Amino acid sequence: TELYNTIFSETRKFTRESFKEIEHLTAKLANDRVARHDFLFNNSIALISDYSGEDSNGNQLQATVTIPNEITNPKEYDPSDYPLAEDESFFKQGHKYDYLVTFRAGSLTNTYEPKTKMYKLHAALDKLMHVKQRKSRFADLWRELCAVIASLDVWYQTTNYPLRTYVKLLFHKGDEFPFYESPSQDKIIFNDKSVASILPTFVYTCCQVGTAIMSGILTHVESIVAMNHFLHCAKDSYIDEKLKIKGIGRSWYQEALHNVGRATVPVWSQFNEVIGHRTKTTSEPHFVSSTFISLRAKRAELLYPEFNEYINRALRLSKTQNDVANYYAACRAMTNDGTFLATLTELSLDAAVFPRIEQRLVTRPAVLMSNTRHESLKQKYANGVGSIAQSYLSSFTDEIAKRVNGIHHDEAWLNFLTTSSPGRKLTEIEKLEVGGDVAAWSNSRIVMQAVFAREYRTPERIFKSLKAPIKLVERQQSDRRQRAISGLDNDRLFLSFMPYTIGKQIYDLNDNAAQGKQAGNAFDIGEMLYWTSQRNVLLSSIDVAGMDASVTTNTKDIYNTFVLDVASKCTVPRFGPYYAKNMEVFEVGKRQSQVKYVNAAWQACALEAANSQTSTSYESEIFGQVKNAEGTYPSGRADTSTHHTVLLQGLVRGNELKRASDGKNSCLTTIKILGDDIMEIFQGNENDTHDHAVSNASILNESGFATTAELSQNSIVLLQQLVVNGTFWGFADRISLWTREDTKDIGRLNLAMMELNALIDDLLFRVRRPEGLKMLGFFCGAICLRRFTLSVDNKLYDSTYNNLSKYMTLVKYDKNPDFDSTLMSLILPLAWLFMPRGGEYPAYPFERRDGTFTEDESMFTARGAYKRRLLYDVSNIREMIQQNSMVLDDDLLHEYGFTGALLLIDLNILDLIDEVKKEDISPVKVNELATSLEQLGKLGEREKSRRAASDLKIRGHALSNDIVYGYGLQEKIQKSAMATKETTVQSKRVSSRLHEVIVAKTRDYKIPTMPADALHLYEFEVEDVTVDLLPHAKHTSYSNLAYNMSFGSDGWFAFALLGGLDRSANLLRLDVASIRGNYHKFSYDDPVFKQGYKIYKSDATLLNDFFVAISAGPKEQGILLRAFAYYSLYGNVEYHYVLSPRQLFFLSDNPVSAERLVRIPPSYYVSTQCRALYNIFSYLHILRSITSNQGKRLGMVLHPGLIAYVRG
Amino acid sequence: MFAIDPLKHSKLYEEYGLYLRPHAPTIRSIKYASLIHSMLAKHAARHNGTLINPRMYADMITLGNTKVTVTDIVTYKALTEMSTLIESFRLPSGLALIIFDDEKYQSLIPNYINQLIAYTQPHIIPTWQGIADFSDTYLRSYFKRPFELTASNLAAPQKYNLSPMTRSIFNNTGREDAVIRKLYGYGEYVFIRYEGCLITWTGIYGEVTMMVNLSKRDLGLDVGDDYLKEYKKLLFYGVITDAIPSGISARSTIMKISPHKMMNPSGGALAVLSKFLEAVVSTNVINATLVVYAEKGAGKTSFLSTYAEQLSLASGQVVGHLSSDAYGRWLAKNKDVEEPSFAYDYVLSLDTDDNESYYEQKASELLISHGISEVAQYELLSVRKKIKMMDEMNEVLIAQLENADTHSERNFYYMVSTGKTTPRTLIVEGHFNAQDATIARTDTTVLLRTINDTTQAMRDRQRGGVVQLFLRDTYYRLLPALHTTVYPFEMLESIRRWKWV
RNA sequence: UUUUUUUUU
RNA sequence: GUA
RNA sequence: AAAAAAAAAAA
Repeated sequence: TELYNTIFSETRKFTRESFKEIEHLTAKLANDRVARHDFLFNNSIALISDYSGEDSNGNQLQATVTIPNEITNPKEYDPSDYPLAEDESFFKQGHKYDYLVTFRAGSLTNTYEPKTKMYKLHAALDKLMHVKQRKSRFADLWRELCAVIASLDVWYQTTNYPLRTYVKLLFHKGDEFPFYESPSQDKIIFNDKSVASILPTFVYTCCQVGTAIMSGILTHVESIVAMNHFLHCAKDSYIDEKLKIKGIGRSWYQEALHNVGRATVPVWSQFNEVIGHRTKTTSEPHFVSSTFISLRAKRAELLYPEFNEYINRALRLSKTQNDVANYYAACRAMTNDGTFLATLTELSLDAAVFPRIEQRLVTRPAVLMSNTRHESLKQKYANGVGSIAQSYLSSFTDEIAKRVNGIHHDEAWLNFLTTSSPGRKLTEIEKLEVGGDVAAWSNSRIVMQAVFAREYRTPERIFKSLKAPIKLVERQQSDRRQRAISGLDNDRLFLSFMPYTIGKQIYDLNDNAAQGKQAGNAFDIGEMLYWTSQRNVLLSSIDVAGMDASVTTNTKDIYNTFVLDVASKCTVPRFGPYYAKNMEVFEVGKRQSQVKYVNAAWQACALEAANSQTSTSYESEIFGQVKNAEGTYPSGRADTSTHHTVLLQGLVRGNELKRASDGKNSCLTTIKILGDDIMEIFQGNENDTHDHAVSNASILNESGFATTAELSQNSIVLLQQLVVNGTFWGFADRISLWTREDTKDIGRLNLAMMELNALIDDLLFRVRRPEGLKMLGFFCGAICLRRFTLSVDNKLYDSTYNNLSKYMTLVKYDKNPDFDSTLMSLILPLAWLFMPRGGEYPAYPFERRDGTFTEDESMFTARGAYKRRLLYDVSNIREMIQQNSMVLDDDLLHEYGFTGALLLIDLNILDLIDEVKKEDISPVKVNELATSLEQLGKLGEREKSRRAASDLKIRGHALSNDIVYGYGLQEKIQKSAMATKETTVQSKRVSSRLHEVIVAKTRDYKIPTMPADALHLYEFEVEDVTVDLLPHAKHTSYSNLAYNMSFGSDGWFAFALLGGLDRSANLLRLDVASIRGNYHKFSYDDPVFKQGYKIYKSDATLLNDFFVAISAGPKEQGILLRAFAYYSLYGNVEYHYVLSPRQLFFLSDNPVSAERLVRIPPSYYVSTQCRALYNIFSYLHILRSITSNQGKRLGMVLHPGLIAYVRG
Repeated sequence: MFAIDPLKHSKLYEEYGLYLRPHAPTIRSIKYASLIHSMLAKHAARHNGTLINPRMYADMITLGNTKVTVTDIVTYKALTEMSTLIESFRLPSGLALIIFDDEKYQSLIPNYINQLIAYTQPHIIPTWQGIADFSDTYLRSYFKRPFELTASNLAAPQKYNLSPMTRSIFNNTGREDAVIRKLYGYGEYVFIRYEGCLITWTGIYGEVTMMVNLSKRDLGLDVGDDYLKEYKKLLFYGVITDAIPSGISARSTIMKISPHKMMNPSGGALAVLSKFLEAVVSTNVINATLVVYAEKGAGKTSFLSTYAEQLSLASGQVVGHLSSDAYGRWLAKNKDVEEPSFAYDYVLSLDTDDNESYYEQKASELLISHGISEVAQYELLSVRKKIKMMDEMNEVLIAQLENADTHSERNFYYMVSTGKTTPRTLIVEGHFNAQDATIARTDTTVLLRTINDTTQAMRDRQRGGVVQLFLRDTYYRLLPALHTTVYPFEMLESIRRWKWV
């Protein structure tokens, strides 16, 4: 087709016919697999070999499309690439190829007898090549490539760009596709066996390179360099060669920022504010420049020489800090694939979970008080790193002992108890004992504890857990390895719960941690933005390689002594099956056996410490049951991060106290640890800071950790957020729009479009051009997520087609004999993407009736019920305020097809699918299990709440099931049970319940309007007065503080208008949050608040029964009383907008900050909640329409129906 | 009210030496507690083995104040039944729940009693060496108080004020029970029977107790015998119950032997060993391996050879055994050969005690380099002077645990554990916990404790006692008790209890 | 409280 | 374009 | 198909 020669290709606006054509053509590319092969491949496209354009700054750069010979003509399969051991018990120890090797896709044959070791190995390589390469997030992989190619075609208006030549050179094999993925077989079927083996992943690689071109990160010549690099990496083995130079091609930027040598940067305050700009040298110290020689040598002898030439070009031709940021983002796009890296876990086990000893050994502390089986109860270090850690960690034990005593631990264990998967699976004896529905539901963890609640107080439960092995489970993550992680059962989780409780209480007593301090916005980077605007600073992101694996048993003993000191000082009886008693004991010096009083928590901690077995046991399909060597951290426990946080802060602060005791100063200001990520910030002269950094790295080496010293003057890394000189450098290639880890491929479509919106919002202040990413998201939502197949009963098939085909198209299938129900699709119009509870995507200029277009919705626009305003905005509100009408102009909304979209939203498919699953779970067994589960902690409260609920039911109407506190455990078990299956005649009743709603809905449909959307109508007029820019518009013009914050951009100008985010300036907080949503925490359309308000307008003496049946505290009682009194008096208006904190990453949350930009006449304040309401109006309009905001002052005109609605 | 009901489970209390006084307020109280146990066992079995309101049951039984009477009924029907039972007792107070401080007793407490413990102040009776003391209130009221006959205490029962209905007899005379019974007139009485022994030795620092799982006829020892006499039975079945270092040595003689209760094996030890035996039996696992750590001088090879023999005879397979100093005696001969032989017969041919270890050579050179050549010179140092040398010995240990070269320890155990001709199941020994990442991949690893003062056993042997004591102290400094502590009788009971075929 | 989703360890 |  | 932390929506 010719999809780059449309009206939308040259105007980018939705007129009457441009919208019709772009709906006709994208529905062509979604339905048939014949037109996609014609779209991606056609003889009108002429291939290019040499090419020339500009790089990411404007410098001319030349490149050449070079396919290697190893991708075009692959070799035959070599069985020596995956060897085995001599006994054939596992793969070889030092085997090279840890991932999929490039070979010919038909060369992997299986000529062995079944039930043979080599037959198992070749069946598992079949499983790797055909199944573990399909990872698509939204649609089929050839539909996710047509979206990228179509978006590039409509943006650049041509076809002679090199990514089309890469598509044609790599995938035009015959008159069909080389391969396809089938959801029926859950694997990829190769049509041409002569194609390569890694070749199905280059679909996702081409999708990611096109996403980076849409980002503004790569140009077309840089896309040639990137695709040459990714085809060079697949010459031997793709993932191995990617991981081998994964950090070499990134860490050059420190040298480029050195060779710039002069930067004018923003200056950040102590209070999250831009207060100045300064000019300073970026020249690194003498000990940093000595690493540049080694990195130059390794960069010269490892990389592909075109990419090495590009890195030397970036080091040589960069003049400012922005040039270094642009080349660094381009090399991030050239080194990362944007795919999830996965193979067989029998391959990646020995490199992801195998324990290792890197540095010197760790010794033991002297046991001072010992069990009668000679286990340790109390122990203290003589000298080494243990004394160093304990000299800091032994001044908090006396306070954590007080904090742990005021915690009811059985209620903490029930609240901690998740609906995730437990370790062990019930065998046939217990499956015969409990019912069949319970045995089906027992893949949860809370149902598991409710089954085995009879022996929670029995001590042999713990020893029964030591007979069961620990299951291994895979993960997938972009840019990193596979990370085989552990999953352990209820009792091994229960042993590690009290050290989790003890080590968690350290977070409230200092500021070394980062667990409780995140928000999703620029408060995550407050410390890094503040401590890079200073001088005489040394910044340090020390890299502990393999924190989970390098921790031996004797390294865990450093945490064990801290836990045993806190447990010996406290007094906690009745933790689990353990209780306080006079316990016979051995001491030091005492020849005989003493007797001391040992509480329950210290028994649990000592038995957890002295019975340690880490080794995960994966059951393979090749070798049977594969185990691991002992000595890893178990990494699936409850204390899997508090351990690392406490241990690292103990080592660092103990080094600080040891240096203070050795006569040396300490110049360390802050550390921030989340486990495996330390961030050290020093301040002083170069000798002092370098000495303290070398001492910290050496004392981490003393504890048995291979560190990588990554320290500098101007850059800092913590939790994958780079801050270089008061400036965020986002990682845009870490977000994978096209690949997916779990590969559920969710059967829900509104949820899929919400997932796409979440990813697109997370790619906002790390992308360089958000308009191209908007257009990419539009075409992926308009090609990938159109059609929706559901199974419809045979007696209702043509009836549902005849009811539904009146507004949008539908797709039919074959009638399928020897079965009952056949499936049918639900291809939808493009106006579903723009509506509330539909797509909720930022729209394009729609032409009105009068020829004037709608305004271009930016990337900062709201979502939720605010998106209903597009109906009135295309219905010409400017005419509505002067005609004094609320006529929605349904004819134009039928010309654009909004009415069928709102019809499909009003069908409400997913709620019916969920309710027919809810209509099966038997409440008798759920009640029995949760009554068995209530008996573990905090008795009397559930029964008192249920007594108050039955009392309010007998002297009132009713209360619902979830909202009552006594039924919340029953509700959580029942909701964990219903998420199990959908396999059967529940689908027939899906087809039945969806049949009766479409009979009632498709008589005749016209758009219903409330009185409550009379406040959606309103407009703004542009005056001639230019507003004044915030004074940090001159400070943030040099060295933009994100990739789209550049001088003149929409993010920069919105930041210059609205200003930064503030935590102190909460001008209007009650009214804004109340008409947005919650009064304090309880939202208005929340069933707690709705049932409470229904009781509130009833007899008010029932509130004494209500607050006991819900079991709210006195402050929550006062909050609900004030919420009732505020919802009755003038809680009648509400607006319901949604803005995500990642979407406004530097901008302000508070709508008050847009008051200085809009002149509202004072004859419109006729109610006490007009000011906050109008500030919401002006704030959302100024964020929605930044792209045409040249800087004039606005003026809000209103509608008389709006004023009459606000009055009453 | 005990935790385990003495009227139903009378034989378990007979095992502790606690006999029921024949059938008064205590006689009424024990029957009332038995009826309470039957009522709780009935109420537990109607709701998934749990009790519906355990604080209410605990108050009504232990405190004896709450009365529930119907004058919902369904939720409180069990409590009304328990209330009408307890109200018919007319006790002045409540029946206190009574637990012993033994491990074998707590594993046999029922589930409903364990649910009531968490809302009750129990009466926890201590144990001396497993026997609960007889000078308590409840064990004097409900049971027969024992009376011990010795060589000096031996007389007719008319001489003391003994009686069949109050006192039971503990024969500690070293004579047959029939001779005491029909020679002195103890025929109407009843004897408590114990199956093990309790031996007091003459230690270096004091006197040392020992508990053995053999009868006094099975264990051929009398008062005044020797430690090296019948050493194998003591190593296989004995546990010293004193603080280590307990100065036991090859010169210690017997002061006293008394009949005493057999020790009960631990839960976690038998759990980890049955996990290993499940790995041995199942066809799903290609290589089974047990990792055993012990201090250097615990006599671990002599027992684990017997363990490999018993496992081979009971399982029908071939069980190998790699010694603790296997890698050192291998590397002493093969550190110069670039391409050595990793075969199992060549490794097993070098585990004899005449081959010199590599680590003993390096530690010999390290002790020479400080001028330490006699044991008295090493004893006369300070602790910091020892630790300064042990850190250099750790510097020479780390070079073989750091990487995987062609002579690394991890490569050695990889090549022996994954050979063509090697046995399937290996019992591999080790010295210190940093070898967990190096010794072959398992899911069972234990720690072995025997009756050997390992700092005394290494100064009582030739061939360089300085190096042996130094390496013992270094390996102790790298070995906490952070895996499951296992005694040798537990390792034999693991095979005796696991059912084969 | 559940379910879904994203960033991160 | 299943079962 | 584990654990922790922060963020958005629905019944």
